[PDB]
Parts: sequence; structure tokens; C-alpha cells
Amino acid sequence: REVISIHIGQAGIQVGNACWELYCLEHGIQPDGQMPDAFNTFFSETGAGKHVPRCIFLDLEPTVVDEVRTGTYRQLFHPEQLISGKEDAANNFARGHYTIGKEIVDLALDRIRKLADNCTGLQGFLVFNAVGGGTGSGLGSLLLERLSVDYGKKSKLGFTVYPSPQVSTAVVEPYNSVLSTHSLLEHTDVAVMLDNEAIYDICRRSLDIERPTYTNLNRLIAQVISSLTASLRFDGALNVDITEFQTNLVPYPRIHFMLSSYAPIISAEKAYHEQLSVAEITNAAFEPASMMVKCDPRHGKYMACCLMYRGDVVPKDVNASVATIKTKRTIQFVDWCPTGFKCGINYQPPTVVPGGDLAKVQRAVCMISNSTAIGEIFSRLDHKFDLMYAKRAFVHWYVGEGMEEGEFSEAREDLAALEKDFEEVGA
Amino acid sequence: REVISIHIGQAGIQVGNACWELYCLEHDAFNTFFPRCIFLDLEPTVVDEVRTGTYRQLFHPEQLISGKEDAANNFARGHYTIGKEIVDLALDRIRKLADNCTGLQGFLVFNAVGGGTGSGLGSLLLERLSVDYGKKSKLGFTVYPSPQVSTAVVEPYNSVLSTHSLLEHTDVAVMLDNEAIYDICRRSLDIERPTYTNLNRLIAQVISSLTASLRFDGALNVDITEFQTNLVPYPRIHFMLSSYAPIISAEKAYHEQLSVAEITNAAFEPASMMVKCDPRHGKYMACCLMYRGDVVPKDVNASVATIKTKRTIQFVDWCPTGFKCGINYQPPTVVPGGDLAKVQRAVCMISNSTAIGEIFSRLDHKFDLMYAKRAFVHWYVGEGMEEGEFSEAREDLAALEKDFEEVGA
Amino acid sequence: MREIVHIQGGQCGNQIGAKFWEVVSDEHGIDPTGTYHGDSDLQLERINVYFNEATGGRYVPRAILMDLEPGTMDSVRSGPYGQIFRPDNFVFGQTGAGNNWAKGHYTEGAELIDSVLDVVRKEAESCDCLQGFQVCHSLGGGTGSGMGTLLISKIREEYPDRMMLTFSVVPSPKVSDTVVEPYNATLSVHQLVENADECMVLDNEALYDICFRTLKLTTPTFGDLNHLISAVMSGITCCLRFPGQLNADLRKLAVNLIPFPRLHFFMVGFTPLTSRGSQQYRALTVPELTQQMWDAKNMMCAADPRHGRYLTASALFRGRMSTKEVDEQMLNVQNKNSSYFVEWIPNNVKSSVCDIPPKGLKMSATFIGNSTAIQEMFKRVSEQFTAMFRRKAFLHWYTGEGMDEMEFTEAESNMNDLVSEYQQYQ
Amino acid sequence: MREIVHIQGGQCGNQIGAKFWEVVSDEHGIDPTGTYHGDSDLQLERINVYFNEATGGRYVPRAILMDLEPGTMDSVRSGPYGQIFRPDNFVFGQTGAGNNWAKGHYTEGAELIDSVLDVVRKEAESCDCLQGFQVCHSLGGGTGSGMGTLLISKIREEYPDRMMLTFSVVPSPKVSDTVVEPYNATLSVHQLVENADECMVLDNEALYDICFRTLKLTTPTFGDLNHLISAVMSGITCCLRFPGQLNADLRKLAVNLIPFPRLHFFMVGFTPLTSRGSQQYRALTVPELTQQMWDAKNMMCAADPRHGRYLTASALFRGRMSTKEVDEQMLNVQNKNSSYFVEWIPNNVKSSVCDIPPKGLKMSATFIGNSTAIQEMFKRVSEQFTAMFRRKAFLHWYTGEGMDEMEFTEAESNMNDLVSEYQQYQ
Amino acid sequence: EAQQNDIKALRRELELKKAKLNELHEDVRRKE
Ligand SMILES: Nc1nc2c(ncn2[C@@H]2O[C@H](COP(=O)(O)OP(=O)(O)OP(=O)(O)O)[C@@H](O)[C@H]2O)c(=O)[nH]1
Ligand SMILES: Nc1nc2c(ncn2[C@@H]2O[C@H](COP(=O)(O)OP(=O)(O)OP(=O)(O)O)[C@@H](O)[C@H]2O)c(=O)[nH]1
Ligand SMILES: Nc1nc2c(ncn2[C@@H]2O[C@H](COP(=O)(O)OP(=O)(O)O)[C@@H](O)[C@H]2O)c(=O)[nH]1
Ligand SMILES: Nc1nc2c(ncn2[C@@H]2O[C@H](COP(=O)(O)OP(=O)(O)O)[C@@H](O)[C@H]2O)c(=O)[nH]1
Ligand SMILES: [Mg+2]
Repeated sequence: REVISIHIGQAGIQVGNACWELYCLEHGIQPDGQMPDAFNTFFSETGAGKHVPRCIFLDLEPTVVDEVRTGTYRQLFHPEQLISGKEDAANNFARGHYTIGKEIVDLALDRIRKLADNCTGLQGFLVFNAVGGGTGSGLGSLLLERLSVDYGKKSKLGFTVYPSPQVSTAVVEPYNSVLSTHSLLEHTDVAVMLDNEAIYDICRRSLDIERPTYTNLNRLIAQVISSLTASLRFDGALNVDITEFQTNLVPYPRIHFMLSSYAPIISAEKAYHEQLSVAEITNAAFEPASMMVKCDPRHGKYMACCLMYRGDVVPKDVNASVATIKTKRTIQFVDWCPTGFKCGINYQPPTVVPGGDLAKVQRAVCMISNSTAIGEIFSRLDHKFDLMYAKRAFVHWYVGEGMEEGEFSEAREDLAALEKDFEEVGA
Repeated sequence: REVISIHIGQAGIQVGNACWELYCLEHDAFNTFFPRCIFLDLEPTVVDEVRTGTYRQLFHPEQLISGKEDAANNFARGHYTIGKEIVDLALDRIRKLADNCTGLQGFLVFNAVGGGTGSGLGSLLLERLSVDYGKKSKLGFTVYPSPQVSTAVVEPYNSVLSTHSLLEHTDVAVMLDNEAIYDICRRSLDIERPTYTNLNRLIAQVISSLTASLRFDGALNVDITEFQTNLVPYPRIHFMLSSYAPIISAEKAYHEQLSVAEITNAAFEPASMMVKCDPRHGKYMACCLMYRGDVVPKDVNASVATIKTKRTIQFVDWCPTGFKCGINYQPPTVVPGGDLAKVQRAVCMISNSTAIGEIFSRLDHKFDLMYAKRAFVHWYVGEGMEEGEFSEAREDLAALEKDFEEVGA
Repeated sequence: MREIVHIQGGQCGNQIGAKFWEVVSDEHGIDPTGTYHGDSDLQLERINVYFNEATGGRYVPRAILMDLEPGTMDSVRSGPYGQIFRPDNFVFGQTGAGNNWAKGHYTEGAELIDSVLDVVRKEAESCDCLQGFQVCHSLGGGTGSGMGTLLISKIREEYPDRMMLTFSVVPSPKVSDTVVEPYNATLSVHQLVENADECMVLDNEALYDICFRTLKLTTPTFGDLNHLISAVMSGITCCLRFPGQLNADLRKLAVNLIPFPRLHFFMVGFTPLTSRGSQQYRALTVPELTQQMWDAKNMMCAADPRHGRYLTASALFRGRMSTKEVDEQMLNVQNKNSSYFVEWIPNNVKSSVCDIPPKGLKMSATFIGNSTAIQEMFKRVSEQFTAMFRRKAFLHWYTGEGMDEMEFTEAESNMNDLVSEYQQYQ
Repeated sequence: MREIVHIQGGQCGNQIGAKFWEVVSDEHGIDPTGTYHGDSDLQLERINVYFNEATGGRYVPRAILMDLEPGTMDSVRSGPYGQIFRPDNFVFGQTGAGNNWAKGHYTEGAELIDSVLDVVRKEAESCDCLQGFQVCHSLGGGTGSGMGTLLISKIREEYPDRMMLTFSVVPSPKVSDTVVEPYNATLSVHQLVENADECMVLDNEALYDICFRTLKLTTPTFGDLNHLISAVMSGITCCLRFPGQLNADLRKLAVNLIPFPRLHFFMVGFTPLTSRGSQQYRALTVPELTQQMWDAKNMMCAADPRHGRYLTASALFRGRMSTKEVDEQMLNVQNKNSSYFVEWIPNNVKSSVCDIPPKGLKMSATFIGNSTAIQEMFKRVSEQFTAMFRRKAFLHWYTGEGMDEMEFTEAESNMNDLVSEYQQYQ
Repeated sequence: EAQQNDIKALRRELELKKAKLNELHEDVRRKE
């Protein structure tokens, strides 16, 4: 069994820099690539004692790629994997989807083919992108189009960064998010949202870090992915695979948008004075003070939830804890679904990396749920996208690249149709 | 068992200067080479660089033949005027090299057809070797001019006039371009500014990989007489595309996981051919795979199965068993200052197809355009030729084009 | 890979560019001789954008000096870092236009501009991937305005798909060096609105104001003004030369700040800029950079934005900073003073951070705001243009060279509809 | 092995040859006293191509000075590298022709040409494998043009298989020293088209123009012009004297650039040529050498090649370089500028690389383009020739010496049919 | 003197037209 991870854009490959850091520090591999069998899902073995990750970093701007070529992990990554363009899409979805995308995605495809050929029991792909940019949005959707026509039956775990409601860095990002979701809708099988303001609030309150940079954000994202692949990498008392989430969490082929959370995100000092058990982390995974997307599931209704458990966890209390959640009335599940949970326990605790701000915790929970509060975020995006589109601001850049007015209106009504779809399943 | 090597011209003996460096560095197994060589040229400048070089004492002084003055990119001059006085001395030595030998497998000739010495006296040497021995094999690894990358101007005249004798004299003819090799060094070896030295080093790798079966004991050995049957389905169709894998640098080699399955694939993509032609336009008539080093017969067997079941490339309708494998135990050696890293195993593929029918057709227009206006013809005619052999060499390549189109159907 | 060819025109362009090449070369650790003497390997990775290695550590700037009088050319080779320019890049006329836009655009331009074009072609094809061109000039003079603007038009019809920056100081009544300033400014702006991708408005009045209050200089010669302008130019293109947590290239800034193809006139400011008497009493955090950035008395134009409305704005930060702090400060200054921002565009501010500070400071910033208040300059200039042209003052020096009267009326109409069209989106 | 016998004629030939033997003697490391003093081994094994070992390490050049006035011989013997020739080789008449082609071709040559032939024969069979002869003369003067031309004809009668190089300067009306330039140049070309093997055309306009524009010399005396011409001649026969990755002798270049037997007039250029003030502001790469090579303002003839098409072209490179860059550069200029090249000939560029640079440089190049723009000068000459000959100006100075009217008509006929065949092949 | 100006203008126009022609030829080659 193998899974390969592709990274597109500035935010994508930065996230990868934290993930592969965490991976080698977990499996005891130095950054040069040699040990001083469970690593087979992510690293292929040269046979000379060197381990190479199954990943391809690609983007349109060579700046963020070439610090990676000269960091500590210069020798871990195979050179061909770290694809790099010559000029940026520059926060322009059309420029990444038709002008510059059309030259770079074909090189990525004939690369990713031999990664899959080296694999035997490929479980799927998992993609990392931020929709606010042009690279991660434009050629990301283009790459997903060509991936669906190539494989189809294989899972494509989309861990996307949506633009925050209020905290934003770009100004044309409403255009980019709407047009990108229009294709991310019918290509990604399972798409997980990761906002930025929510992670900002977690590091401010939980980690009690008052001055966080992007490093800490990417660090905890890797922690969630590690908690999600431990079931694939290691044996537990009750394991799930990546094909399990395809069935157990998305009731309709167009409702695939999950709210992620993780617990406990605790600094080095609270852990010393605080107690860890299964019941309280089962609680802490549901409160909105620990969610990764600025929305409130208290406003929505749950379809189905998923629960990753790591460390010294027995199965009797995960059942008792999820029972206590159902008997509470702050959160309610959809009428059509009497049972709304998918639980899982694995033996290996989360390892720590030196230099990170995550404590060594005895046990942890990674929750991945599906709800209807996600419908409020998409609607919130439509108000400010439609706000500017009527007066045709910033449209001239995209239409000058080779697009027209047609795709704005047709993409707009498609995501508008999705709004009505979410409201009718909730009833 | 021994095989002797002849080197003609500026390109021939520079290729040999790298090839013999590899042979001495690689080495009873030596008996097939230890040298049994002859350098010969009309310009003394490159031969006398060997005479004063590091390998002064290695070569017997007589071996290094050298004329008085160059043919100067003139096939007629190097075939009729100046060849006539040096070719007799050369072949009347090669004879006593063969009398030194007892179990001669064959001769192997190195020449570039663009020049006058490599082309003109190449064919002249070949004609007296064919009438003297006949049966003994003569492998000719020639260097044809590239379509778009080019150094001379009259080379179409030379290439056509040389080919007319390369058909019915050599037994097994391997094409090699310069643009294709330049692309190989740029793509795989990532050398953005290559010179002739790097080209000659990896040409020697191909030669060594096809004679290692005679020199060293493998799981499945293959002699020079074996290529004679297994790859030429017709007496006048012997022109072979070449390829090699893994052509790889020193750092990338350790990072990648070289194995038998993927290098059998990599030796089949047109991104790794030694001749600038696309075999997607053609159909493979036969393939030959030399495996060196750490090879068990199973994975080579499994690899040819996957190639046959793919549909990106096709075979002729005639050959269900369109392959010839060969396995040798000793891994390929490396040269200090060389760019190829040490590998447990390597593959040198020699195929035969109809893609070669494109290069001749491409060649025809360039020769045709110049000949119609009688450009440069006065140089060759005053040398001793006539308009007869220009037109008749032209129609010989026309026949070859129809021949490939007929057999490919 | 991403590359900027630099073009300096007229006397104003030559001094601005001279102090500019000293600042960049000192950032990359290249001494006046032109040889590398730095220490960090990071300084070598991104010298292809502005320089070419010649031989033995010799780095030559990718710049072209263009003027009409040799006084400026000799003043450039005399000063330090004067021996680094390639002498062939001193493309150069001999006669002189002399504050006559018609002489700068029709008579002397017609025989010098083929030469400057040929140098630019060699400089553009010498490199691989153009990011854009960078032109520094004035709008009052003749050899900078008319010739430089013709160069802009010629280049834009040659390479239409590449960006182009032009930094132009504009005349104002309080700093009135020549007499025909409006006749030059109005015709120059007419060509800039139809050719340049984006312009960065400057003026000498605001620069004098900055040197009085913020710098508290005793004797602000032109060296200090050129020093401020150079710091701005280095600050905006720092993203291409150094890596950072959030990189923002020139094209990324252009599409993020220009909502409509005719609205491309920006006002620029730079921080920190403090006097030596108060530089000791200061702190270096993100809020102190912002509230000195967004101050109206720090803009480098005499167009107070609170007399208008902000369309979009941008900040380019340099130094090891926390991106959360960057975004929350932009959020605070946009929520409090919500009236000063445009209403049908939320989150009007584009932000970026780079991880290499300039030498001598620990943390710096650079502000680029596209407000609508820039129309104060257009009305302020057009009335002086009208006041002479209603009565045909100074006209014959323009008329007798090839220009006719409908050129002035067309130029008046385009400037007048431009300030009208800024007012409508306001 | 391969042997080059040198023959110099007239004032122009003697002074050009003097500078030539200065630079060759320095290349082979021979002192002004005639003894070897070089450092590298490479400089010894190929001095027989230009020298003869006499006794005690005395290497004397294989040259023949030839003129009719003693001023040039004494000036040669006076200066350095003047005491290295054999005094028997200073074959020398006494009366002098003086810009009268008839004197140098029928009257005064009749008593000198016997002695030169005696010396050149004894000097030819002294070596084993002759490669060819190398002549340096003019086409405006009398004892250079007329006697040198007659010597060319007699030599081609005796040795019809051996090669022949002629570096000849032609007169142009912008630099017109004598009055009878057309009368001489027209008759001289009539003999050159049938006797020489190839002629590398030179002129003083391009030489003076080159030292003005590119070299930027202040006072370009004949020493510098003769220095440039000598550098060309060393570049054309560097392949024999030094080993390289691809060799190209005299015959090799001749067959690749002459597509028809009467089309053997070349244009020459040398690179790199840079001012002393800018020598350190540049790289030394193959693309830089190619940009300076294919510049039309760099030929050493006053005939713009962009006024016609190239039939063929040749580039001899010297230095440690990659052959791929050589072929890619030649292919690039062959595709982008497709109209300036002939169509029914692909590959109009022959290239070659030698491994030994000239002394003091890292990498050099020599260009020999056989273009069809050379026909302008023949028309540029024939129009002057007809202007005189329509009205028998100066004609009696030649008529009373042996030439009849049919000789001048024949010279016009050969000139006119030649310019038609260049026009035909364009 | 007039005809001389005509010569130096026609050649420059001819030169510009030849350069444009080369560009078109180059584009055809790349596009094919
Ligand atoms: N969570 C998280 N988001 C990031 C990080 N870095 C950048 N981003 C987000 O990425 C968005 C913009 O896209 P980028 O990835 O930076 O740029 P891009 O997607 O490659 O698009 P271009 O700028 O055109 O190349 C911003 O809105 C940020 O929120 C990071 O380290 N962590
Ligand atoms: N691969 C390779 N090809 C070479 C080398 N040297 C020359 N060539 C090829 O040889 C062709 C011309 O012939 P040369 O070998 O150079 O000269 P020649 O064959 O001896 O003929 P002459 O010049 O008359 O002596 C060119 O097209 C080159 O491609 C070399 O070192 N390696
Ligand atoms: N900032 C700055 N402005 C200058 C400098 N020198 C001249 N100027 C401006 O140039 C304007 C006059 O333009 P001028 O130099 O004559 O332009 P030119 O003749 O076209 O080159 C004046 O308004 C000055 O403010 C300088 O060194 N720095
Ligand atoms: N390059 C160069 N040209 C010269 C030199 N001396 C004379 N000439 C040219 O030769 C032409 C006159 O030739 P001349 O010396 O009278 O030839 P001669 O009388 O036959 O020896 C003039 O046009 C000069 O430009 C010289 O030393 N160098
Ligand atoms: Mg040769």
C-alpha cells in the first residue's frame, strides 16, 4: 500500500517542508536519507540504504523551491521531483489555468506517472493547495481535471486552504475561490478545508503563541496528516484506510467538504499540570474553539463524523465517550442518519520534532466531520464575490488572458446551485 | 578469441582515443584486445597528439599510421587521389595483425561519413577488406550528420557517396548522430555545455557493452556472429538505432533506484536514442538487449513481456519473438574524470526498425537541392569523379526508401 | 530568470539612478571596483536580475543612461560606483532639447531614439526571461519627458506582454523650476495613460517636506532626495531578489492594485524614515511601521488621500516578521477608517513579507496606495495649462517644430476625461 | 610537414609583412636575434611551417620581400625583427614603377621577375610537402599590384596544384590616394579572377572605420591597421600550427566556401575587438564572439553584407570551448535571419575549433563570408573606370607602355560579367 | 543630392521590411 503527496504553490510546498520534516523525525531517518518496513507507504528504498520520499513539489515561481534545494534536506528529495517554473501566475486564476498552466502541468503528469508505476498497491493521491493564489487555484484545478481522466477510481485527498472571511492578503481572491471551487466540486473525492484565521486563533489561545509565523501553522497541519496516516503506516486496535472516508462520510457525490480539528494542541506547560484521557479529548475535538475552519457547526447539522485516536487508547472508552456526545443536545445529527460516527484507534503516539512548539502528549484525537455549517462559508464568499463582479472590477485581467464573461456567470450559478443543494439536504 | 579495431579520421581516432582508454582501465580475458588496433588519417596533427601523449609507450610506433596531407572534407580526394597511396600500407599491415590472430571474430571500424578521410578512404578500406576476407564480420559504427546541427557544408555530398558503399560492405551498421548525443548529455547528464570528449566517452560505453560477452563469462553469452542473424532480416537492411541506460550523473544515480524493469523501459523511449529519429513513426523489426552486471534472467524476461503488451510502440506483423537478450556478469567500469556514475547494471539496446527510413528521406532533399544547381560539384569532378556517380548514388538511396516502405508494410 | 532592465533619462533620471546603483550594489556586497567581496552565499543567488558577470568577479549593472548634455554623463563617471557602468551603455546625444517637449519628442528624439532602442534590444536579448523594464525620469524637463515618453511608446509596441515601471516626479506650482511645466506635464501624461502599465507618482514638494519634518536634515541637497527615491525602488523589487514567507512580484502587485486599465497612478511612501535625533528613542514593531506608513504626511506626493477615497493599497514588508501581525494591522487600519476606503471592494490591501532587511535597519516597509485623490494633481496642472493656452502663450516654440493646435486640444480632452473618470469611480 | 612560403610585394606588402612576422615570431617564441626562447613545448614542433633551422638554432623566416624602391627595404632592415631575414631574400629592383601598372607589369617587372622566381623556387623545394604560397599586396599601386599580379600568374603556371592565398587591399573612392586607382584595380582584378585560388578582400575605409568606432583609437597610423590585418592572417593558418578538436586547413576552407570556381572573393573579420577602457567590462563567451562576428559593421571591407545575401560563411575559433555552443550559435543565426542567406544551400556556415589562443587572449575568432554584396564595389569601381575611359584620361601613360585599347575593354568585360554572376546567384 | 536621400530612404525601408519578413519566417518554423 502506498500514497503519494503532491504540493502546488507557495503554500503547498511550504506545508510539505513541514510534513517530510515530521516524517523522517518519526521514522528515525536523518535528513541525508539513510537509517543510522512501515516507511514503505511514503519512502521508496534505493536498495543502497537510501530512502526517497514519494512527493513532487511544483509551482510557477522558483524562489520557494530553491531554498528547499539548499536547506538541510538537499539530499532527501530526488532532484526531478522538485519541479519549478520560470514566472508566476500572480494571483490570477486564468493565468494559471490557461496561459502558464498549459506548459507546466504536462511535465508534472509524466512525472507523477512513474511515481505511481513504482508503487504497487496505490491507495490514492493527496493534494495540498491554497485556493487564494493563482498557481494552487489555476493549475491545481487543471491538474485535478487531468488526474480524474487518468485514474478516476483512486482517492484524491484535497487538503485545501480557503481564504479567511476577514483576514486576507490578496484582493482578487474572491474571484479565484469561486472559479476554483467550480472544478474542485466535481473532481476531488474528499476535500478538507483549512482556513487561516482558525489556525491563527489556535496558536494564539491554545499554544499561547502571541507572535506566530507560517512555520507553526504548517507544523500542526503536518500533525493532522500524521494522525491520519498512522492508521495506514502502523497497526492499531481498530484501523481504517483512506478508502474508508470515501464511503463513510459523504452522503451525496457533491457534498464532500469536511471540517477538521485536532486535540490536544497544548503547550509545554499545560501538559505538566493537566490530565490526558480519552473522554476529555473526545470532548475537546468537538468544541468550536478547536476547529480549523471559521464556521460554527452549532449552526449546522451533522451528517457523519470521523474520529482518529492515537496513543495509549483502549476501545471501551472511545465508545463510552462518543455515547456521551450523542446524548448531549448542543449538537444534533440529520434525521436520515440514526448513527453518525466513524471511530478509529491506533497504537502509535504522535512523535515530536525538536524546534516545534507541540508538547509530547500521551494521547491525541484527530476529528474529521461533515456538517452544514460549511454551507454558510460558501454563501459568505458569494456575497463579496458578487459584490464586485457586477461593476466588472478586475475582470479585464482574466478576460485579457483569454477568458470571457461567460465562465463567470456559469461558474457563479453552479456554486449558487450548490447553495440550494446544501439547504435541501439539511431539511 | 580476439577482435581488432580500425579507426579512421579525425572523428575515428578521437573516438578510439577514448575507447582504448576504457579498455586498458577495464583490464586471459584481455586476450581479445591485448593493442590490436590501427589509427590512420591523412592529417598528421591528431595522430601525433597520441604519439606524444600519455600513451606514448602503449602503442607500438608503426601502428599509428599517418599520411602527409589532408583530404579536406572531400570524398573524391580521400577516395581517388590521396587514398590510393596510404590505403595499401594500412591494409598490408592489418593482414599481419590477422595473421597474429588465430580465432578472429571480426574487425570493427570507426568513421564519420561527413569528412573526406572518414568517408572516402573508409569505403576504400572496406572494399579491399571485403574482397580479402569476405566471411569475417566488420562492424561499422559510423557517425552520420545531424539534420539541424551541422559543422560542414558539403557533407550531404559526402554522406550519400559514402552510404552507397556502406550498404554492401559492412555487416552491421550502427547510426550515431551528434544532436541526439548532445540532447542525451543535456537531458540526462544535465551537461549544458558539452564538447567532443564527453560524446566519445559514452560511445565507448556502447562498444564495451557489446564485446563484454566475449571477454567475460555471463549467464547468456552472445558473440558477434549472433547479431549477424538475430537483427538483420534482409541482406541489405542493417542499420541500427542505439540506446543506453542508465545514462545518469553521479548524484542522481544514488537517489534513483536503478532496476531491470525501468531501464528496459528507459532504453525504449525516443528520449534516449543515439540517433535523431522518432521510432514512433516506425515499427520495430527486431530488438537486442545487452545486460551487464547484476542481472537474473527472470526480470529481463518479465521486462520484455511488458514492452510487448504496451501499445505506445508497435512491432512488425512478422515477429512475435522480436527480441534477442544477452546477460553478462561483470558490471560496467568507470573512468576518473568521466561523468557516468558506477552502476550495478546497465543496458545497451540495439534495435532495427523503419524510423531509419526517415533520416534517408530527410537527407535526400538537402543533397537534391545542392546537386540540382551543381553546387560544389566542380571540386569533386576535378578530383577524379564525374556526374555519373552523383546521380547513381542518388538513385541508390531512392531504392532504399522504397525498400524500407515495402518491408514495413 | 526574472529580469529587470533599467533605463535612466535626462538629468533627473541620471542622479536618481546613480544613487540607486550604489544602494543595490552595496546590498549585494559589490565594491566600487565591481568585484564581489561579500560574505553570505544568499547575496549571489539573485544577481542575475540586475547584473551580468563579466570576468573575475566583475559585475556590471544592467542599466542604460540616456540624455542630451554631457555634463550629466561626466558627473556620473566621476562619482563613486561610476566605474561600474559599461561605457557603451552611455547612449547619448549632443545638442540638447532644453525644457521643450516638442524638441524632446519630435526633433532630437527622431535621431537618438533608434540608438537607445538598439542598446535596449541588446540588453533585453542578453538575458532570458524579462520581468519588465524600469524607467526613471521627470515630467517637467524636455530630454526626460518627451524623449523618455517616446521611448516608452516605442518599447510598449515592441514587447507588449511585459510589465513596465516608470517613476516620474511631476511639477507643482510651489516647486516651479521651469516656466512651461504644464505644457510638458499635460502632453506627457496623455501618453503615459495610454502606454505605461503602471506609474508611480512622485514630486519634489513632498520630498522637501519629508526632509524637513521626518529627516530633520539641515542641508537637504539632491543627494538625500535621490536617497529616498532609491530606497523605494529597492524596496518594491526586493521580492524578486530575496526569498520570504510571502513573496509578491511586480506582476502580482499590478493585477492586485489596478482595477481598471486607466487607473494606474500610485502614490508611494517608505518607512522607517527618522531623524538621527529620534532614531534612538524608537521601537521596531509592526504597529509602529504601519502608523508611520499610513500617515498622510509621509506620502511622496502632494495629493492628500483623505481628500479622496482609496481603491486599493499595498505594503511590502522586509525583515523577519510574523505574518499574523502583518495581516491584523492591515485589518485594523481598514476597519477603523472605513470611510477612506472604497466600499464595493472588501480587503483593499495587498500585503507581503520578505526576509532580508536593508543594511542599517532591522525591519522596514514600503507602501504603495492607489487612491483616487491623485486627481488633485490633474486638475492642479490642467488649470495652469488652460491659463496659458487660452491666450496662446509660449505656443510658437511648440507649434514651429511640427505640432499643431489639435494636439493640445486632444491632450486637454484626455487629461480632462481622465480626472472626470477618476471622479466617477470616486 | 605542410609548408607556407611567404611572398610580399610593394610598399604595402612589405610593411604589412613586417608586422606579420613580428606577431608570428612572438607566437613561436623566437627572439629578434633568431634563437628559440619560448616556454611551452607546443611552440617547437610546428615552426617548420614558417621557419628554417639554419645553424646554431638560427630560425630564419621563409619569406621573400619584393619591391622597386629602397626606402621600404631600409625601413624593414632598420626596425626590430628586421635582422631575422636572410639578406639574399631581399630581391630588389632599382628604378621604381610609381603607381603605373604598366611599369610594374610589362617594363620593370621584366627584369625583376626572373630573380624573384629564382629565390622562390630554391625556397620552395627546400621544404618537403608544400601547402601553398601566401601573398600580401595592394591593387592601387604599381609595383605591388602589377609585379605581384604577374608573379601570381607565373607561380600558378609552375605549381598548378598547390594552394594560393592573396591578402589584397582594394581602393575605394572615400579613401582615394592615387588618381589612377580605377585603371589599376580593374586590370588587377582581371588577373586575380583567373590566377588566385582565393582572395581575402580588404580596404582602408573599413579599417579606419573599425579603429574609430570599435577600437576607439585616436591616431590610427598604418601600424595599427597592419596589426589588424596580421591578426587575420595568423587566424587563418592557426589550424596547421596547433592541434585542435576540429582541424580545417587551407584546402578545407576553400572547398566549403567556394561553390563556383570564379566566386572566390571573401570578406574578413576578426574578434574580439574592444577598446582598452572597456576590456574588463565584458565576458569572454562564444555568444559574445558571435555577436561581434556577424555584425555588418565589422567586416574589413567597405561592403555591407546586408546589402546582399551570404552564399557561405566560415568561423575559425581558437580556445578551450564546447563544440555544441559553436554549432548552436551558427544554427541560431541561420534561422532567425533567414532572408539574408541563400535558400538552395542549407548549412551556409562551416566551423572549426583550435586549442591554442593567440598570445594575450583567451578565445578569438575569424570570419570569412563569401557574400553577394561584394559586387557593389565592382560596380563602384567600374563606374569610375568608365568615367575615365570614355574620354581617355591618363590613358597614354599606359598606352605608350604596351597596353592597347582591347586590354581595357577586356578588363571592363571581365568586371561586368563577374558582377552579373554575383547578381545571378543572389 | 535629392536622389541620394531617396537612396538612403529606400534602403532603410527595404531593411525594415526584410527584418519583418525574417520574423514571419521564424514564426512559421516554430509553429510547424
Ligand atoms: N496555512 C497557510 N497558508 C499559507 C501559507 N503560506 C501562504 N499561505 C496562503 O496562500 C495564499 C496565497 O497563495 P500562495 O500559496 O502564497 O501563492 P500561490 O498559491 O502559489 O499563488 P501565486 O502567488 O500566484 O504563486 C495566502 O492567502 C495565504 O493564506 C502557509 O504557510 N500556511
Ligand atoms: N562524436 C564525435 N564526432 C566527431 C569528432 N570529431 C569530428 N567529428 C565529426 O566528424 C565530422 C567531420 O569529419 P572529421 O572527423 O572531423 O574529419 P575527417 O573525417 O578526418 O575528414 P578530414 O577533415 O578531411 O580530415 C563532423 O561532422 C563531426 O561531427 C569527435 O571527436 N567525436
Ligand atoms: N529628486 C531629484 N529631482 C531632480 C534632481 N535634479 C533635477 N531634479 C528635478 O528635475 C526637474 C527639472 O527637470 P530637468 O532636470 O531639467 O529634466 P531634463 O532636462 O529633461 O533632464 C526639477 O523640477 C527638479 O525637481 C535630483 O537630483 N533629484
Ligand atoms: N594598410 C596599409 N596600407 C597601405 C600601407 N602603405 C600603403 N598602403 C595603401 O597602398 C595604396 C598605395 O599603394 P602603394 O604603396 O603605392 O603600392 P606600390 O607602389 O605598388 O608598392 C594606398 O591606397 C595606401 O592606402 C600600409 O603600410 N598599410
Ligand atoms: Mg579530418
